[PDB]
Amino acid sequence: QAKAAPKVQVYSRHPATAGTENILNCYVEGFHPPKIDIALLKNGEPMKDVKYNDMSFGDDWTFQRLVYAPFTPTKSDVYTCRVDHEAFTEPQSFRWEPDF
Amino acid sequence: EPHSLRYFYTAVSDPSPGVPQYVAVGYVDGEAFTYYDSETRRTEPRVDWIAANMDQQYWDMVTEIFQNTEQIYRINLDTLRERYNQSRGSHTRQWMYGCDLLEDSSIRGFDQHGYDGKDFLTFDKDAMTYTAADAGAQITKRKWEQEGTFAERMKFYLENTCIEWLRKYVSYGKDVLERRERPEVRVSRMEADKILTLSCRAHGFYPRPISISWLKDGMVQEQETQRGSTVPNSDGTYHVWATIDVLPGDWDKYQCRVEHASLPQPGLFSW
Amino acid sequence: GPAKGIEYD
Repeated sequence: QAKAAPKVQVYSRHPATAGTENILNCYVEGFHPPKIDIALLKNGEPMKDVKYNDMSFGDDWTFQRLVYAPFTPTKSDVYTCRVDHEAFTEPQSFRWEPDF
Repeated sequence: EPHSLRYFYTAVSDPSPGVPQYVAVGYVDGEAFTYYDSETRRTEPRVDWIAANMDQQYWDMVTEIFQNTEQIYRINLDTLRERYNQSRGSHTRQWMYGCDLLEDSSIRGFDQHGYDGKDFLTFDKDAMTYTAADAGAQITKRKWEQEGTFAERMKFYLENTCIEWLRKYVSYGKDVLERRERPEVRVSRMEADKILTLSCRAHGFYPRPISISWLKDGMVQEQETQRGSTVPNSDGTYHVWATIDVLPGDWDKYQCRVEHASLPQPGLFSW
Repeated sequence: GPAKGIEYD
């Protein structure tokens, strides 16, 4: 197979405010084959209530997926998106920058 | 006034979590509107305006086309594994096709096939012919173009049937597709050493096209600006960021400029 | 509406 490695962006639906409910987004694109594991983590633990939009692909055949979950960010909590794909040599973690 | 209808088919020999054996997703202007996979074996709406305008026989009609194509793509996976002399394992057969209706009412057609992540057959608009990527693909090119009528039936579909569908679809979705939503913009400072990084983030805008740039005393700083790709939110709006590194004592000179269909004049935003 | 009568590879 033509193995292509995902690129990842992690971002919030709205500009974030500590203590205010929001939605955490992890967008993963550019991967091939389609088999993939994408996890949203709060302090290293899988978050509750994670949703997944429809896998699509682009005209270089690589796939794209939005993963998203409600969250209420604080100053102390660390949110990451962890991506486990066979184009990587180990699972790759991507930290949400709060930008409060 | 640009419009598009697109279908994306993905068939795998090796289903996995979140990857059914066969998935067919339809899109109008880049937004999913119908979904089918081999696990449910039904076509579901993905936006309200298609569920409200289509009766049961539409959903039955597209469903049996997807079920039949599912069946054909399972045969394709066996055919292509043998043709390329591969071992059983991980294999992916993909098709993307559809039509565009442009500003000036001219139309465009897309018809392209992939196997195991690589070009297989690509329709070339100027040659009016599928481009085979390799000797394996040439066999199918011959089947479609010379030994039967399939290439001509696809041509007709792309140039006629696809357009007729696109016209119907835009008229049922006109309110959702031509809506406007304004970005919430924030400029943030990111951590760095002896250098001040400014990050401009635009949240929740629709439609997708956007210009986000950094100005210094009114002058674009394209050379020094890095910008991420536009990415979706869960509600069908979009998101983008742009950063610039600046001299700490120049902080007051920089504004993020956002030009968007939702904004009467381009917005300027400051740290 | 999708294309019908798809031919084998």
